[PDB]
Amino acid sequence: MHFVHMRGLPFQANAQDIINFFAPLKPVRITMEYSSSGKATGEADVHFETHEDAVAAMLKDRSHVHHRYIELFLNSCPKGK
Repeated sequence: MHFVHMRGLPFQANAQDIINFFAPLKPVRITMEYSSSGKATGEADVHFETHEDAVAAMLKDRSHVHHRYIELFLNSCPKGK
């Protein structure tokens, strides 16, 4: 329903780094991607309680996690409903 896709996270980043990234917005669920070799890709799905929280979270676009800038993509209530 209401999630933000992340791209470009540092390899060493944890779910708590994702939580601090969107703070004070509190994700309800975090999903992290791993490659065929079991290594993190830097991509993650962050689920929010409401559409408004997922929309607010988008202001964090191009902000950083350590040295890496993060690319965000909104997956919440599209205009082609």
